[PDB]
Amino acid sequence: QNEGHECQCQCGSCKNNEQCQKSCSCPTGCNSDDKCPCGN
Ligand SMILES: [Ag+]
Ligand SMILES: [Ag+]
Ligand SMILES: [Ag+]
Ligand SMILES: [Ag+]
Ligand SMILES: [Ag+]
Ligand SMILES: [Ag+]
Ligand SMILES: [Ag+]
Repeated sequence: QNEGHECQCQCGSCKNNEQCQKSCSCPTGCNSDDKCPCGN
């Protein structure tokens, strides 16, 4: 759960919605839609 990064999801929810680009532990590799169970 390491989210000490800049939200680097290749989705549209992270690219724009800054509500989840705050502290998401997405291992700066998340590049799939059904691999983004992120909500923070
Ligand atoms: Ag993210
Ligand atoms: Ag995302
Ligand atoms: Ag995000
Ligand atoms: Ag997100
Ligand atoms: Ag995330
Ligand atoms: Ag993603
Ligand atoms: Ag993600």
